[PDB]
Amino acid sequence: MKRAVITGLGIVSSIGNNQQEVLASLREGRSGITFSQELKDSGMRSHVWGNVKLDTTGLIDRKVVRFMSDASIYAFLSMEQAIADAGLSPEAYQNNPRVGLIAGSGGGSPRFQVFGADAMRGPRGLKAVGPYVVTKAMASGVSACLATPFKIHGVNYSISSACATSAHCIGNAVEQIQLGKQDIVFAGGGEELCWEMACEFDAMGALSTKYNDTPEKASRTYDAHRDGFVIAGGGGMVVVEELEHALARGAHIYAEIVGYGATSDGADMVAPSGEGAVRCMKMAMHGVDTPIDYLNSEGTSTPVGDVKELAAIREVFGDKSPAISATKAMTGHSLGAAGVQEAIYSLLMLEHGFIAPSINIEELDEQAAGLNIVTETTDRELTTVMSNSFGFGGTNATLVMRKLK
Amino acid sequence: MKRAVITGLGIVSSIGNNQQEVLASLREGRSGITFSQELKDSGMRSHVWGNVKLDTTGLIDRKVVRFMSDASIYAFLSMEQAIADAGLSPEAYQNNPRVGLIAGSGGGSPRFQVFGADAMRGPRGLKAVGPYVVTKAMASGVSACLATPFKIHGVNYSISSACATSAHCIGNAVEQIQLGKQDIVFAGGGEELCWEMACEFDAMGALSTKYNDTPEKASRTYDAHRDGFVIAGGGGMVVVEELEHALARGAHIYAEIVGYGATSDGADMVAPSGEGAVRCMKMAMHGVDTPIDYLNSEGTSTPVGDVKELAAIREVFGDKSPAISATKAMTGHSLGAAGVQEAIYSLLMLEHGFIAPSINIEELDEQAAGLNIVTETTDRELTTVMSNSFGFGGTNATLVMRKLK
Ligand SMILES: *C(=O)CCCCCCCCCCC
Ligand SMILES: *C(=O)CCCCCCCCCCC
Ligand SMILES: [N+]
Repeated sequence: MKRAVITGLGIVSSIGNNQQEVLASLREGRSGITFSQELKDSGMRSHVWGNVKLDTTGLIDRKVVRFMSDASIYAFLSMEQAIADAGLSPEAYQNNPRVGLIAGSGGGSPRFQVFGADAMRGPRGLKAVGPYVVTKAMASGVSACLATPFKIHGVNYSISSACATSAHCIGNAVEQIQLGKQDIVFAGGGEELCWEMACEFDAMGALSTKYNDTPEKASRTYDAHRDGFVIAGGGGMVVVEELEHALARGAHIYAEIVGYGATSDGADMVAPSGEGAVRCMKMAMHGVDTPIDYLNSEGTSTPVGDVKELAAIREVFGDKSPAISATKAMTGHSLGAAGVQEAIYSLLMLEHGFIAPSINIEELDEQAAGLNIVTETTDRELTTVMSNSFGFGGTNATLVMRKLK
Repeated sequence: MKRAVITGLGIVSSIGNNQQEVLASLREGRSGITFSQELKDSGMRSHVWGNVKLDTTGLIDRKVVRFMSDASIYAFLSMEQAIADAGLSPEAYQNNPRVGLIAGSGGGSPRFQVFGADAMRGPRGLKAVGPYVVTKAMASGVSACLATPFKIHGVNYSISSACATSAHCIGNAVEQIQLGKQDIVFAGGGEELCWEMACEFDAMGALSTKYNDTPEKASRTYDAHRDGFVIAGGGGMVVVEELEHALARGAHIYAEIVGYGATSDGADMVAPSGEGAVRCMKMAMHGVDTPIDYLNSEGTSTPVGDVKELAAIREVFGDKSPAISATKAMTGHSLGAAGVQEAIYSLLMLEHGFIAPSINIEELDEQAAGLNIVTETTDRELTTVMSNSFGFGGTNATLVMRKLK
């Protein structure tokens, strides 16, 4: 069937507002985590986060941004970048039935859902709520707020799957190409950063709380003293395009998506089973006869999660353990946006020939012994890379990207 | 490619807690709309809704329901019904890599999102919030909360697209079968009903507010005196299965999904363009050699929406107009769950050979000129039915179902 390639990327993350800033951060192992007075003032135990360092004010037309929440704003800016990077003119992707968009978020906008409820209970009621809360709070906000302004005429919807969200968006975009239904599909996601959402994770003990005095060291995937993930926000978008279509217009191709896995654990609501991830990676590797040169793990920096994933990796590769690094150690967990941002970090490593370090490992977990966990920036000619995304509800997604000749 | 059929269904709506109660309501043209003290007390102008009349207490095991919000609860009950109706047992669908689930909601859980923030802001903080809010508030709540307890091992994620949500879930399930990736996929969705979410629509002016004294007459699609939709809650689930697999086990087949359309308006954020709807219906009709006998339109019961759809239908069919009925006139708008519930209402009409009536039409709109709008339960031998679902962000979905030869 049809082949799908990535011809453009865009990103707004805690470690950079474009692919160049991100490239630099990755090579330097630079942390994007900072102290958050907002989280502390909210009464949380976790006082750190991967915030987007950028004032989005005035970057989007007023009549457009009025319907958007932060998730949508980050994704929108990422898409603008992706379009430019892919070299697509308005006439090339706009008002085109064969051009679609699949992008989502993990929780829509808790901030605006809370805003509406707070306003409604106030002295003004409906007048305080305003007529723009629905498009900001609905789960499809990220896709609705981008499809409309970018004049998308093809597929238009969001895939939501907790922390695997934007990973499934990319995979579904590949499926549209494979089914011959679309020539181009913009795929990615976004996630806002706020105490309204973060506190829920702290209430279940999922966030790091013992490193508030040293923010850049809180996220420490694979470290014996890890104590939870560091929440983050941001966005990402990639241009998934049919191969022949990309070649015909002389598009720059980062890589082909040669493998996409999507499975379910059918076990625990918030803890990974490991068994599902094994099937997910194996599914993504079906027909891929080239070895995996680098694996961008889920590496949440949680006690149980990091362990279950290393076990799954051992089962899949055994004595064929590939190089591994967890970028979340420096970026934090952007939840719904993690999938696309991590695929982008992987594409950058593949494009520039290097492996980003898995930082903050002062004492390697005993269950990670024997694995090839890269802890220092290492230059290397990569050809095939893998990126895993796992979320609550036992949802698993894996993407395999490979350079073209 | 492979063919997909519906071998089972389950539903929990304002007009019935199962397919029998729904069938009884559709035949009688009974309304599920009632006066809501909750909405009135919140300060809203709309005082009516299509609530689920069912005491869900004790219907789901304690350990499982503790992670669920109302949208998940409704979808869960619908899935239990669908499994039994399909004649499937644990040994056949559990722990099976070729059995998946695609189901979502329009906005996760505004109630628990607000509950979390309210609790956190209280003197107890994190202790008051509890450790179960994430799975209740996240957008993928519906898929996560069903795939886990039902031990699903295949595909697992939610698709969100506002009022087209559950319609795209079904379409995506069909795609999994066509790609040969799954033999069975449970598809559908659910949506909670609460002022927290309802007030956002009211502040938007999208809800009916001139018939609070006569609830059952508030939702009046195509009526010249319509003034917005009536919000509703509920769930729905259908079993999408590969044809040979279904025939091999001697399953009961309601109909085959012979058409699926998914397009984008790329125009207005909250108003339909019509142009997108035309392309969507045409896409679903492509290849169908049989004419459309019945059409379960979107019929939101809104001034602009109704007009735009009628025009689109007129553009697609023209003189050869099929029987048209807007079930939302009696059920209300269940948003994220509207797609699957309407697909179900249509399957029941096709299964029981009859057309549901479009109630509350005291004065037909000028736009519905040369169109066959059924306003009374009519017995007919339907063969091919169509259902349209449109949502904010200009997202369109259309499903075409036909009896198996
Ligand atoms: C990743 O799997 C962890 C869960 C992320 C879900 C997306 C964010 C939902 C938060 C909603 C408010 C509690
Ligand atoms: C249908 O298109 C109208 C919009 C429905 C959006 C999904 C329902 C939830 C909206 C946000 C609630 C906080
Ligand atoms: N990853």
